[PDB]
Amino acid sequence: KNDMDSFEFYLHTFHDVLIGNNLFGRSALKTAAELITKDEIKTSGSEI
Amino acid sequence: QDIFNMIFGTDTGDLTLEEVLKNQELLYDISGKLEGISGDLSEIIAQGNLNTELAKELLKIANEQNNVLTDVNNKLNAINSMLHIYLPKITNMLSDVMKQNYALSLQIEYLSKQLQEISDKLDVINLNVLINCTCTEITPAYQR
Amino acid sequence: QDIFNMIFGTDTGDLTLEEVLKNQELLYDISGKLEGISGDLSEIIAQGNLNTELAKELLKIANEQNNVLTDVNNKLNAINSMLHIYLPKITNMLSDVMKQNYALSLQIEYLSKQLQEISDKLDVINLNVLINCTCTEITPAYQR
Amino acid sequence: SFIDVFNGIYGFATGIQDIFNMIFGTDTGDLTLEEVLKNQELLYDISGKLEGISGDLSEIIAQGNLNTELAKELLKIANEQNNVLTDVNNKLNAINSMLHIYLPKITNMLSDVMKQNYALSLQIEYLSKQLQEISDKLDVINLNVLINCTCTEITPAYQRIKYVNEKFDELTLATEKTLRAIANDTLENLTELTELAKSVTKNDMDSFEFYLHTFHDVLIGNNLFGRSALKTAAELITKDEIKTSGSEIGKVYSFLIVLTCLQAKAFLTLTACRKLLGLSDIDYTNILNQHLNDEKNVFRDNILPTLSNKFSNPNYVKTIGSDNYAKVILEAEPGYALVGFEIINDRIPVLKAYKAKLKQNYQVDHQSLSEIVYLDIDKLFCPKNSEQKYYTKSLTFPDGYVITKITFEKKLNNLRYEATANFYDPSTGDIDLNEKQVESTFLQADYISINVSDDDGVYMPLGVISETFLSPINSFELEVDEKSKILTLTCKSYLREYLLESDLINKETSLIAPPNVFISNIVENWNIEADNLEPWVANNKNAYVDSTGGIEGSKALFTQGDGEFSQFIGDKLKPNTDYIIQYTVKGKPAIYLKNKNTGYTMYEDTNGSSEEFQTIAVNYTSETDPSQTHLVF
Amino acid sequence: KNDMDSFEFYLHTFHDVLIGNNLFGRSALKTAAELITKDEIKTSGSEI
Amino acid sequence: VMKQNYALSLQIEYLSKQLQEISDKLDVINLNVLINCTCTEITPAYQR
Repeated sequence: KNDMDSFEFYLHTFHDVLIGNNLFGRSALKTAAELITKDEIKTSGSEI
Repeated sequence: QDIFNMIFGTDTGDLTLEEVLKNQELLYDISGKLEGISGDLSEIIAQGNLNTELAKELLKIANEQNNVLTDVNNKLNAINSMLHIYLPKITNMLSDVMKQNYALSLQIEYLSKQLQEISDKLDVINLNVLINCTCTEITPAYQR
Repeated sequence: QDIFNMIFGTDTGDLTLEEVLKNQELLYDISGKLEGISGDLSEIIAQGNLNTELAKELLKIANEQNNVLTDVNNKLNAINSMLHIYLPKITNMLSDVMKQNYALSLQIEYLSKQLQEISDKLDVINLNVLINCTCTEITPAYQR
Repeated sequence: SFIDVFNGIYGFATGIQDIFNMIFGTDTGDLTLEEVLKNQELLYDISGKLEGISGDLSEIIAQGNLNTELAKELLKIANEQNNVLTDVNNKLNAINSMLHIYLPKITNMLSDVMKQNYALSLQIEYLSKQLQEISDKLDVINLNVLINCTCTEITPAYQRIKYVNEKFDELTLATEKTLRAIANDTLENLTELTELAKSVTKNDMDSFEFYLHTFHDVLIGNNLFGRSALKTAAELITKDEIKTSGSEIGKVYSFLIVLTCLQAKAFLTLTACRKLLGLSDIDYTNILNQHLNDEKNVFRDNILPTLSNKFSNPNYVKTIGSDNYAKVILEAEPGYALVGFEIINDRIPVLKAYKAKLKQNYQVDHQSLSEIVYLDIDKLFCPKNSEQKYYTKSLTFPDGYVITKITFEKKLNNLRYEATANFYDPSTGDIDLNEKQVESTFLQADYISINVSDDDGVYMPLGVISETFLSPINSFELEVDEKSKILTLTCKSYLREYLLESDLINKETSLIAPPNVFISNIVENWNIEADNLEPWVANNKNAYVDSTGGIEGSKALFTQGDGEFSQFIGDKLKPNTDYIIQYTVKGKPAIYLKNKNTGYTMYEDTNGSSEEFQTIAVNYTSETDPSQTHLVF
Repeated sequence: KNDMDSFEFYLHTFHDVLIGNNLFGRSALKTAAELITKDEIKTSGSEI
Repeated sequence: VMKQNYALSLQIEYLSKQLQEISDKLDVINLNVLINCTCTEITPAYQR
């Protein structure tokens, strides 16, 4: 269904928030990366 | 992309999914009986040797009965088209789509476990600082 | 409550608002011509003195033409019901509803001005303290 | 033209109104496209059924004997039925012709709308870049309280509007490409665009118009429960320190422009989608103007007077300067004023000072915009192996004075600077030359001493020391901390007055973004992006223009063998004048300055190897009045 | 239309937020009343 | 279903009263930072 709450709209919003196309560019990818890279997490694998 | 091409391979030529009324069992016998009665009435009218007004009113009631039979036959034909030439194709497409989707998701199974482990490590040892490293604008879209 | 009673006073007996196809002008003449042709064919069939197979095939084509005419007449009847016995009643109800709504809203006109003045006074002289005196949970519902 | 003049919110609204008038000029008829399609399908079904019946009647009337009277009656009935069928087919063909003439007009209107929307959106690219820089430099780790107060109510409407605008642009571009690369295929191409138009023009709850109205409501703060998004966003931007180009006024104005142009593009998309479906034409000019005027009034009356017109340098670079005499004079000609500065440190530090005439109410004239380039600016602000004493003072002038000349003098590591400001008389925009004031530090006794301490170089200011748009300055100063060895160029702009008199009262606006390109360079087509290059000429096909073998996507000149690129620049080469030759190269190039007759290499590289692109900047002098000298690469 | 975003749902949500049927009883009426009753507002009529 | 649901909900009346008392006694004037972190994602689902 095509409307202001369509599934494709949510896909595009998810992509925009991930890449940082917000009002103040708060990219979700960078925030999640800086959350993961905390030294308190002790799991296998590097930060990359 | 390959699954997209497979999906586009399904014909579905000029057909749109509809609601199966699940009334085929009664509609079939109703259509058969109405067809028999309409045929008998048509033969009676076509035999001739009838009064003009009587023949005209018989023709009118035959037309109305044919309207009823045509509506029943149209409903039955829609049901048959849904259940015979549309649903099997859609079910085969869904089977192939889910098989290929499962095959692709088998690749992302170790990484899902790694993300789950990272999440289990985060919530055990954290504080309000984690609040500064959280995004709320993406939660509705992600959940959806 | 009085406006609710007035709204409930409208009959709308077993009628649901539909889409006016705006095709009455062509459908009327199409229905008239098809009715004339169907009547002539019915008279020809009812006159008798015809071959049995010829009479039967004429009856079949007359039934199909009557199906077409019946579909056209049903569409025209739906259009006429919308434009003659449903739309005028709904428009009268809407006129009465908006008149009484305007009469009631005339009462809340000084208070709206007072609220507007309060809002104009708030935004001119305020600071981040106003942030502590704002509600966000109600904004979507209020705006809607 | 190297100048990105911004026409203001009023200019953007006027452009949107022009596009609205262009849209309303296309007459689609009196029937909605959906109604046309419904009529077409109804007539098609009726025509098919009648064709079947007529075929059956014809095949049963031409087979039997049918007697004489019966044959005549059947022939008459068939004639009547065929007349009805021909009437239905004529109506269907009329519908098809109407559709076949309606679709090309719609496609042309969509193409024109896309072209004009792109032309209008080209203006706000600089403002989007500025907002992105502000967001990147924003200290969000401790400002999450405010950033979750502004983008908590505007976020849904903003997301909906951005999604609708981007999808409309993408679909229009796709349709244009398909048309460049009949009615049924056009409908099959435009089905997605028509679905988008139905979604955005659906007069229902939580529609596109609903979010468009709630965007303005949240920006203004009509409801008593919520807070104005503009005011809290301005508080977020202005508080703390955001070390970016422009002052608080410029940053908040850029944010307001971004939001306003987003709203204008949303209204344009709504109007275009309404016209695409063939719906009734309702002019959104009044409501769009009301929203923009309300937002500008809120910014003008509740935000702008509390903002500061003070702008500093964007960032700093740790460099070791030099010693001995170093004098720079940012003098402007009579009738001119300084509007901004730029310090660039890529190969050799340079100082670009922009000077221009004024056109009433502190308006910078783009016609007379010029720049002065000073080389080796690092040797003026920093020492090499001694201690430098700075005699700093806030050279603030009374309101109504515009700074014309700024002079820096470093003598025996004593950096003393003075400024001169002439009277402006904003009512007429005439910089009076007789009435002037001088604020000087040449006679100061107190100073601030900084020791270089070899590797501990001083942080020279770097970036664009200018307002978000070029504007005259009435206060200029250099700030020295003496703790971290940081020098800051701090100025005060006149943007507030020009905004109050030009854009915030709905008048003509002409704002000039600080150029990122040297506007005084004499090399026509300095970066090869313009097609059909007249100055650049190739001696043969050996050397060509690579569309992707340059900086980012620049069409760099690629030379392979004996081929070379020549450009005659002897007309603009002044005799006995110093010049800076700068170029980004890759591989092993060679740059010469030939003199046509009696070919001699005034300047020559003849070496330099690099597998990647690097920037080379050198000094050059032309002495014996060349009047004929072409660059050869 | 009856769904999770129906108009009647928004009416009920508006009423609940007004009377304070939230997770932590943040009544919108009381918040708006304490916002209006600030002495900085100089308009005709009492706080009542 | 209504009878048994009422019987079950009779148990949580005391807990609802306790939560209401906590909300009333909550110092929300300076705790708006946290109260806008918990009831910002759970609010739509809770309302529905």
